[PDB]
Amino acid sequence: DGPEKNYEKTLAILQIESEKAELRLKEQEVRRLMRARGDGPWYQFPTPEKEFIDHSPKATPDN
Amino acid sequence: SWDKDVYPEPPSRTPAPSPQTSLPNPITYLTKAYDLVVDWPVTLVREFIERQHAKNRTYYYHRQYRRVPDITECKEGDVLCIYEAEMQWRRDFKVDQEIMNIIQERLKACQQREGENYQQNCAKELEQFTKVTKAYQDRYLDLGAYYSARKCLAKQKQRMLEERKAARQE
Repeated sequence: DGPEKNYEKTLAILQIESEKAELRLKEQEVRRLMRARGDGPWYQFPTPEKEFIDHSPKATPDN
Repeated sequence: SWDKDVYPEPPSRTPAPSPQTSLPNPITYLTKAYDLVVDWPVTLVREFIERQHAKNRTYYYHRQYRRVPDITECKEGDVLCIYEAEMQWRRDFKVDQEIMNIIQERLKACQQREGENYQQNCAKELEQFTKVTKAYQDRYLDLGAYYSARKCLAKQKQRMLEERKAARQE
């Protein structure tokens, strides 16, 4: 084929490889923030299930 | 054939023969016999070929490469625009190798023909060589093996600054 194909394929490859490089750097920045701040969907660490708290009236009033 | 402007060539000035001896020049005889026995048969063989090349005449063209944005017009990191600016420069850089060779062919072609007057009659070709060399050295010298447009640009900016600092004092 002509030079066009090799040229424009190389442009297509470079774009793919470039978009991937920025996503990989963006994931490290994201993972650094979720882990240190716990305000994101990741690195959520368990806290006791509140559904097993006994809400009934007790033998004593002060509860 | 070739373009006589790319490859200038002074016209030949052969003195007309002045034979003042009775003897026969043996050069001029084997030159006749050479024309009849060597030159004549060969020219027929060539005329035969060029009559075939006329029947199957084919054409080919010089490829045009429009200009793309320079490296200077590329945002840092945008590999899409750096790549095309880099390819163009490599094409340009290569055409400059061949320009240098052409300027060298002339200087070599002049040195031979002037012969014992090269120190005087080869000044113009030695001047273009001395000028086109300074430009080449100002563009491509010391770039290294991994030469590219960005290094070419960095070398120029470092030189435009070292000269601006010449007048900033003077």
